[PDB]
Amino acid sequence: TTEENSKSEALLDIPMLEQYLELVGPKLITDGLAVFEKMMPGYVSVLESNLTAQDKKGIVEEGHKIKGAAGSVGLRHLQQLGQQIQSPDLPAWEDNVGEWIEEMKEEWRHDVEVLKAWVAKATKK
Repeated sequence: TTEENSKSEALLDIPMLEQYLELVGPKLITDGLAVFEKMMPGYVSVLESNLTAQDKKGIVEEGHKIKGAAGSVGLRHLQQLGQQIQSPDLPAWEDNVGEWIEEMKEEWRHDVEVLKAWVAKATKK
């Protein structure tokens, strides 16, 4: 709705991130995210690895499993990508998946660095 640029709202949760900071602060967001940014590149690596072996069921599980975890740190962009990867049955999904995994990799990081700056900025007002 009259958004034009949702770079800071459609990639991560603004309220969920604001609240999380009102509870544990940047400790939980920085800690949880930390472990994620560490196994983020290793995860996608296995994702494409199974893709060649046609490991659908396996990929789907690692889809809502990883994208879901990151979503907890405010990464809703990835939490959604997987939420859809759980339907490897659509006649257009088996043909859009290629674009799904590609975009996820070249886009998930951005969503993170964004929620991060927010915390270091929403601290005051």
